Amino acid sequence: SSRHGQKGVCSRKWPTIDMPFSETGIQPDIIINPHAFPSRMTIGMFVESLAGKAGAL
Amino acid sequence: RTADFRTLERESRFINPPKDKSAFPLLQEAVQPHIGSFNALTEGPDGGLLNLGVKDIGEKVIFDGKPLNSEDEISNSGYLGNKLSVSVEQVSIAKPMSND
Amino acid sequence: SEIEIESVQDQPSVAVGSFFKGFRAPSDTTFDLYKKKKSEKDEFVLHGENERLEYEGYTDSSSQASNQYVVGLFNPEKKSIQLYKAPVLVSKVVSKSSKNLRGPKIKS
Amino acid sequence: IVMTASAAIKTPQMTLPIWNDVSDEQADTFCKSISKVLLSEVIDKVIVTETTGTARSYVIHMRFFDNNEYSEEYDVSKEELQNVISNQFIHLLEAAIVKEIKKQKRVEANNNMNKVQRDRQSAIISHHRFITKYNFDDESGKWCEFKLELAADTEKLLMVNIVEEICRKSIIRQIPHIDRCVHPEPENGKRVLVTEGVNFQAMWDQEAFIDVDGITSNDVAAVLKTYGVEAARNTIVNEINNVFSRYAISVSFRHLDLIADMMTRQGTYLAFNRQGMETSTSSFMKMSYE
Amino acid sequence: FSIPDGFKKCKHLKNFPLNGDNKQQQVWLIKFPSNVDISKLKSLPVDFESSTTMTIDKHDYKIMDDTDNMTLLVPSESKESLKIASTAPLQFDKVFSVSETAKIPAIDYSKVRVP
Amino acid sequence: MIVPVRCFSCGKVVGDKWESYLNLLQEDELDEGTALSRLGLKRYCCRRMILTHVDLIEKFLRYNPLEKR
Amino acid sequence: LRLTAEGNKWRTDILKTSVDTGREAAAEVTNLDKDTPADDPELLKRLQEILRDNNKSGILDAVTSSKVNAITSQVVSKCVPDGTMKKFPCNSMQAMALSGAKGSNVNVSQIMCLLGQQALEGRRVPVMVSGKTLPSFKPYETDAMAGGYVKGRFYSGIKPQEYYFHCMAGREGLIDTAVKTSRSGYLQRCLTKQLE
Amino acid sequence: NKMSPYELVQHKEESDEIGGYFIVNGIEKLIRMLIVQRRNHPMAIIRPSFANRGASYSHYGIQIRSVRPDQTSQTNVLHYLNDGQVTFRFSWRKNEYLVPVVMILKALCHTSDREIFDGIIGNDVKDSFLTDRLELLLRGFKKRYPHLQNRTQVLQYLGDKFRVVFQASPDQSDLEVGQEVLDRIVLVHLGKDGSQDKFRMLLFMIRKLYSLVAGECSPDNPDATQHQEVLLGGFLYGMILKEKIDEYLQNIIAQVRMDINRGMAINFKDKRYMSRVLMRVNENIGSKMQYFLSTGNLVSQSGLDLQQVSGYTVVAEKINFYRFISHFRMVHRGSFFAQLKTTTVRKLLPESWGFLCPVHTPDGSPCGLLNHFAHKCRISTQQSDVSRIPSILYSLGVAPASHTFAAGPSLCCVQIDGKIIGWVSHEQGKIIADTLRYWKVEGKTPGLPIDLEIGYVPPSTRGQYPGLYLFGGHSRMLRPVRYLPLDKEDIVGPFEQVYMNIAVTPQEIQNNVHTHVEFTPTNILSILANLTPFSDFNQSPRNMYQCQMGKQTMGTPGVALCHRSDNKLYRLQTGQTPIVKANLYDDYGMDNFPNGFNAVVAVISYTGYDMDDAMIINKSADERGFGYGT
Amino acid sequence: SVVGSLIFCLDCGDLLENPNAVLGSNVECSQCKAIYPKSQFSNLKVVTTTADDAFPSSLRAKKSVVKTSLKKNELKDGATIKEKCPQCGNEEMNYHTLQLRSADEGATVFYTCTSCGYKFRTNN
Amino acid sequence: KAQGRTSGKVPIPGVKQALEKKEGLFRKHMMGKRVNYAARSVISPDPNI
Repeated sequence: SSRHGQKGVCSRKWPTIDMPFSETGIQPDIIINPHAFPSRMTIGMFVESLAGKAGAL
Repeated sequence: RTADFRTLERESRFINPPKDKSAFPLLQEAVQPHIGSFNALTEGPDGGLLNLGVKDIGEKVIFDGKPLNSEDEISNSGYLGNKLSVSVEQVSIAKPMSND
Repeated sequence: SEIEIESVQDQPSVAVGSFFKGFRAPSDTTFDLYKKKKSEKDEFVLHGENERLEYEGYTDSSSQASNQYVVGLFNPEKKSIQLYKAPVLVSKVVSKSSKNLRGPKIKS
Repeated sequence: IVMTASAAIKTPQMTLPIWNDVSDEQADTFCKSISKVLLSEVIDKVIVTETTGTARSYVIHMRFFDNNEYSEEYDVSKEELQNVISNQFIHLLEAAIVKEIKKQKRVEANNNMNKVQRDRQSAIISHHRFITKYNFDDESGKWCEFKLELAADTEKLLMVNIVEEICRKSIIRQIPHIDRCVHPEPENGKRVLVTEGVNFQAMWDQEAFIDVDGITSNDVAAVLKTYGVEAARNTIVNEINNVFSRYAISVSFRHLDLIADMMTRQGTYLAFNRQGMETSTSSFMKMSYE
Repeated sequence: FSIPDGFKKCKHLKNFPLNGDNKQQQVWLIKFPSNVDISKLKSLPVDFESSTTMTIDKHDYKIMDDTDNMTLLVPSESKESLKIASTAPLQFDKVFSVSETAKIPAIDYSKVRVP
Repeated sequence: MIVPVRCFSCGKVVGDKWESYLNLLQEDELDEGTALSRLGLKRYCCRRMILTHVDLIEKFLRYNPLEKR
Repeated sequence: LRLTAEGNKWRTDILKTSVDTGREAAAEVTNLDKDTPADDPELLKRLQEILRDNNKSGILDAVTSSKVNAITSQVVSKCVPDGTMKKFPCNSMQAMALSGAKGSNVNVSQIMCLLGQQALEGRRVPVMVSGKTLPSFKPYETDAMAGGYVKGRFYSGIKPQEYYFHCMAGREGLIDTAVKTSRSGYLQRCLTKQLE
Repeated sequence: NKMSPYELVQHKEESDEIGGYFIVNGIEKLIRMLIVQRRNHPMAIIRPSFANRGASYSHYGIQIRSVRPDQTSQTNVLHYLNDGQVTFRFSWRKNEYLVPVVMILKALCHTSDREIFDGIIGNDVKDSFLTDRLELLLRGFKKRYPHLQNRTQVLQYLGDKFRVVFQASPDQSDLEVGQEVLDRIVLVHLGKDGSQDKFRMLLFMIRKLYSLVAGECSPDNPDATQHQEVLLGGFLYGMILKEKIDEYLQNIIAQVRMDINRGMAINFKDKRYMSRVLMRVNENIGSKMQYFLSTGNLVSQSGLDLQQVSGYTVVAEKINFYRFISHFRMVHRGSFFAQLKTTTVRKLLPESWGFLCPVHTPDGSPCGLLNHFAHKCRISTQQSDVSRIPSILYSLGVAPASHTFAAGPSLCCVQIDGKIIGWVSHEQGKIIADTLRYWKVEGKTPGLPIDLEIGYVPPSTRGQYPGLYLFGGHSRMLRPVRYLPLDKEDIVGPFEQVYMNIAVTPQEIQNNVHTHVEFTPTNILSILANLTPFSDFNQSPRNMYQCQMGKQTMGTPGVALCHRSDNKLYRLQTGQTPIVKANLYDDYGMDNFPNGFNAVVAVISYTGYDMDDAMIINKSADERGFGYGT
Repeated sequence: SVVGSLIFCLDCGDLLENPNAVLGSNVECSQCKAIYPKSQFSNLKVVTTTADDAFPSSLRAKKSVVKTSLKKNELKDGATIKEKCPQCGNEEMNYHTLQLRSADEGATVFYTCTSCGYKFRTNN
Repeated sequence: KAQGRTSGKVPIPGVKQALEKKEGLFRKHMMGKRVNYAARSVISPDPNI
């Protein structure tokens, strides 16, 4: 779960070989579906996402 | 905004627990309705709530069924015997010790 | 719009009574104005009687140490009052003919 | 509907289709001739001046509304207020003054009446217990008046809180088992009148106003009682469909026809319960139910 | 009777010069806190109405008039020295009341509401 | 507990940079930004492993049941 | 989740036209007219009568919730399909709601424009004895916001007064689930055995 | 007790050991807090369950919950019957006793029939509603009880009928028993030998009853957070301890009488007969108190004031630290209400602003009932000095109540802690309530404590019954705000808050309306509802569901875990502090107890194994120890 | 001293009996003795008007100052939200959401038209 | 049917109360049963089956 009520079950452990990579070379730890967000309306998770990235940089 | 994480203050506090008043004082205030309320049983004005409470339920009295065989009067009928007035005027909680 | 004050008497000149509304007290009988003494403190006790109405009075344990009431005496052609520290006596009226009481128990 | 098959529905209604010649103006006049009127609903104030001496007297004075207010809102003439206050109301008030006495032993003024007003009062003094005086506004209907006298043996009575309770009980004009009639908005062109309470025997005499061949209740035990068992079956499938269509849920009519044909299988209105199960053959279905 | 000690009886009182007139002596009743001393003052400057404010020893007051049951009592003659002042019950004539006030400050709306 | 051996997301060995990072902040008096960039951490997946670590083993080692008092 | 600089200016103008709306519906139900001021001592007498009666209060709530919901749907009709920054063949929040993938356009409009009236038990926000709906507001405050109208949105955040009213509507949807865990268990059981 | 975090470590505790709980047979239990009625304040309540009691009972009635100084409660209810009769209801030993008022009014002091008249009719002589109800109360006594002419003869009657259940001894006369019935039951917050004050309050409660049946007063809501307080965990533990020693003194007495119903040997001056009884008397009180803390069941031969006998205690849980610290801020309405069919007690209300959290309430069946306290909400444990306040109100415009006789809603009854002290006008009451607040926060007054709440209720048309109620007792919810002149801190309770204007931010202060401002708008949330990042961007059920899901994470219970033997613990291995965090995360010391772990999260639909709930963890991140626990 | 229908005593304040309800020309006080056998005191008139919630009616509701009834069709509740109608031709459609789930799912919108009035619901 | 001790919590429910309840015998062991050759488990999504 995150701190916004976006809980969910681990449906599959997915290997790094076929998990999407970036320009930087970062496979994400957690993929969350975008179809969670339109009805739950946790936009605190959309601003925690870009504020943790700025803070880790 | 600038809301730092205290990474040199944490490690200096995990290694050395303070020898004075605790850091994080708002965590003591979150149980003040519990710790302070048990404290009022044996502290505060009138000696605490327990000693102030044992004098609201004061006396418990009985008499005899036995007579004195006094002067054969209405005072003989007006005599029940002798009377307990068993009461409790102090209650004290002791800090926990061990007996052996 | 200004008024001067001639006298203020420490000694008990006047009293004031808080009896019930519509209280009359026919004019034949007088009262008794006592005073409590514990070496510094001042609490008035009232008492009076006739053939039916025995009726005492006493002050209040809160207001007399704090709220003092004063009785004044004015006339607009004088532009003057004089004052007296007059206590306010809370009073009740008992009757002599209603002081009966039954036995102390069921007696049976 | 499905469970308990009650004859006491909480909110039974009746839907009354109106004709073509009767307009919405004349339908609103018609709803005022069915909806019940309490005598409470035409009173502005009640002044009760209690006096003692002589016999404790009780002067009950009733401020009504304006005559062109309660004979517009309620369609009650001031010749109908007289026939309720004199005939019905005082017997109810004197029933409760006596019934309290059992528990008890355990502005402007007007006068100068004529012969019509005098001998009406004379009929009321002879027909009630403790009355002795009476008047009524036969000019404008704005006030009533009557002056009860009781014995001096009786103590203090809250006369207003008896008048407040009897005025809220005295009906002026109630068609029975019907409280209220309303003119709602016409959906699908259906000009209807909705009636809080079921009495088909009353609405049949309103045939100049109401299409009597198309009136329909929701109380199935009443439609069974008056229009047979096939009309009660129709009332079931339209009152289950109104439950589901209100929440925009669609079920097929094949499922609703099969439930109304199971409830009305004995010519009655059987619930789905223990008591409607008694008319059945298999004993293990009964043992395994409850 | 027989009330306990402390309760001393008072055989003699001072004099209150009222005659039950008829000009007439307006009998008053006024109310004071224990903050103020009446003997250490000499004047009660009061208006015709309640719009009053006196200042004794840097404690601001306001002298309310609440004239519109408390019974007066005068000394009988000398012996028991208390009788009800009455002509035939009786009432007072102008009843004032002094109450302590305090100037609350207005809110400083240029320093407490920061943008 | 102790600093993880490897970063979770990339896989750089990060376990050798916790006692280095604490001496960069204590003695060099750097900020956390430059002290992570001096240690060769430059992916934000790999920054937060040293940046955001609690190191609670120092609080667990205070409870030694083998040593007196 | 973002509007463009012109479409953000649109809703700033339309929500500026709601500062009078709470008084206009207040001045209607009291049967005053011609825009009496808000602190008028004769309006405050009439609003206090409305509060002490349960029927008259729902009439105030039904006139005002029909006027601020006019202002709500004027913003959404101006800003949601047209006043955005990224549009539908790249905007995922609009594409997920137009396709019926997840959510509706009510959800998209609360993220992007405004939440709106927070309606409670089929009425408006409940109000104290003192006329107040929160200790922040004035007693008998004729305002849309004082009655529980949120001109904030989930993209920019909601104010602490209107964060508190939105928590009220969030809980009445959860106490109904507290009383809805099995309503129709014995109805279906008793149907399935007669018709078995 | 007073022991350093260094020395808590040297004695096998956590360094910030929290306290506040009991250890009972290894299980680590605490006492739930309860929401109960506010003490010493009469509540004009309509209730449909008053006509349950039978004939002529109306739906009206005043109710006061009066507590003694030992925090023991005694509820009196003052009914109104439709016949004009007004009764008095109380309880004693689980039994419920209905009595007339003018037998209790006339046993308190020497009462005339104007003193009972003028107490209720100060003015409003010409209010014909109200002077007619009064002679169904003055004739209805003198007709029904025609042999009670003074105080020491109505005490004979009231001590005669109440002798058995009060369990008196045969030496006590009829008026000694009837004085016990007035000392032990009616209005016990005014003490014993406080009958002059018990008489003025019953007059106040009769007219407030009559002002409620006239429609002049709105019925006070018992479920609305201003007319209610918090029964603390330690005060409940002392109410039952007083009852357990009361059973002890009666079990001695029952054991002596079993020796005189046989006649073995009795000398009550003897030292060795006293010891012979107490060998057989169960004097182990302390295991009966442990039985309360073991099961929560309230066993009481008397019967306390409360309305249930089960579930007073809970297990303090260490599934993480957020679950543990939220037991101590949790308050409960009652277990009487979760059984109900009506869900209006569960409603979030504006009177809880700053005192209960709007977010932090459990999803499901206890929703609305098991809500948590706010951030800076404190509770009065001791009571402050109320001795100097009456001497100050007399210095202000108050007329003393002993010689005023001026009841009504047209005047402002000034009270402290349920003691009626005087009467003012409504114009003068607002000035007295404003200067008492100005004298309070500026600490130059010797006798005004800052936790004194000043509850002025201004007059209205058909609103709450007006007054100037002041409170200083125990168990009161309190919170801080900023008082706008002098900028200091003021302490405000929920009875005050309904009539006070308290701005949220300093940018919303408006001229001549706001007198207070919040310190921070975050003081109204919980602890755990205030750690949710950017919570004003989420939807409200998602902030409420986080408070459920945040308690149930596996994180760090503690660090002293090798000296504990709990039934089960959940411990996540490598926690991290958050990058994105609130400032209160550091003030509550949450770095000691890491709840989770930062993660690179890609909001993407890529695999097809994730819809609405389901998520995709990285395999290699897991193998490198991501979210591992034991 | 007479207060309405109540007359109290004059020196002890006790309540005198009802002078018409005593036996033949004899009253007295019972705390003290205040003998008045010939019943000096006059008619004791108490006028009592009922309180105006004792008779609720629609005509009294029209005697109010504030609006106590909305009209028949003069409150349409915001009839202009764009929604693609299922049945015939409408662009605009009223909506209403209600929450049903236990804080682990969102809400779902109802739909009632403004041109045909077709009650309707959409999953997403 | 039987009063007996009348202290509460009556033991030995008898051969009627073994048949009449929601559980009884006739709804917990006849109209519903427990089965062999069955399993239950948590379910998880898959688009490839």
